[PDB]
Amino acid sequence: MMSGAPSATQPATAETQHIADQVRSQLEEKYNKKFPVFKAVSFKSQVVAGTNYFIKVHVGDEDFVHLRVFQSLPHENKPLTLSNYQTNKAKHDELTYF
Amino acid sequence: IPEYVDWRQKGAVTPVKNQGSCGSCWAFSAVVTIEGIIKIRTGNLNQYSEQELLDCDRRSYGCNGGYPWSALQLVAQYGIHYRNTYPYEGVQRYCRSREKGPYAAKTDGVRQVQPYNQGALLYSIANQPVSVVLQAAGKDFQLYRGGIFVGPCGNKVDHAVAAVGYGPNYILIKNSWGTGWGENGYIRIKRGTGNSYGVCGLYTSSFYPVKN
Repeated sequence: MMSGAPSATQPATAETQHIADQVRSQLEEKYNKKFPVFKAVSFKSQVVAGTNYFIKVHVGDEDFVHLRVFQSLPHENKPLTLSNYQTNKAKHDELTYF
Repeated sequence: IPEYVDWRQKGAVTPVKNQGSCGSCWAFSAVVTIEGIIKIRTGNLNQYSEQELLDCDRRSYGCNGGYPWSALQLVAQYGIHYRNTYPYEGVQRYCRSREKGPYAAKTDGVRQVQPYNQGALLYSIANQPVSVVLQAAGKDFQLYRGGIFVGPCGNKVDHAVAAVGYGPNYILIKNSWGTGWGENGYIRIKRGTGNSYGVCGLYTSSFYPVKN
């Protein structure tokens, strides 16, 4: 019926953490902040012409950031991109679409 | 109904598009069926605007997902512009129909195929291009590069595409991922398995425009 919505929130795997860690620096360079801790906690996916990942990463103390990461179709062999991020986010803030 | 249908071979199908990183497949799926019924009815093959449905369907959620039925409904209530007039930007903006003058065309309504029914689906595809859904989340789906897809895939359907023809043991689908995916943007998906969801959930949810 409803086509194109992200999945329900799934808890990070090793894949989740690797995808985050790929994009770590791009964040750090856009935010003008170095994150000492960078731990994937949760995710959602959505299927586009590729895959958007929406990732809650524990960065901080009780301090989180949400990531919107673009992964291309395999045949395209483009690197992962940090399309957008959200800052000053909480453990209990819902991963929503942005 | 024939053994084979291919609406491309009857000039009813426009080139393969790319939806990019927006969840606008429902807009895309709808537009293929609009382009198909108008050619079939008028003798003319045009391109109509996916970006207008994206901006303007307020029952759908832009790049965050939405419904082919309500998108087909919008075109039966109001109309649609040409793609050249209201081009795809891959991001939802405000709805700009009114500032693009009159709609290029309109349809009379929408019908729904009887779900979970292969034969029902094939009869409708023998009439015109139909909007169908499948499960596209899987890596094998994404990795598809040709042949008749038998899976694997589940029936957690997440993606609206258009059925533009059939043969003895497939149904031919136009996807919105570019031509560098699959068979130049197409995929032939297995039918006849006795699985009533269809392969990749293919018989879940199917609509077509009515226009004379």
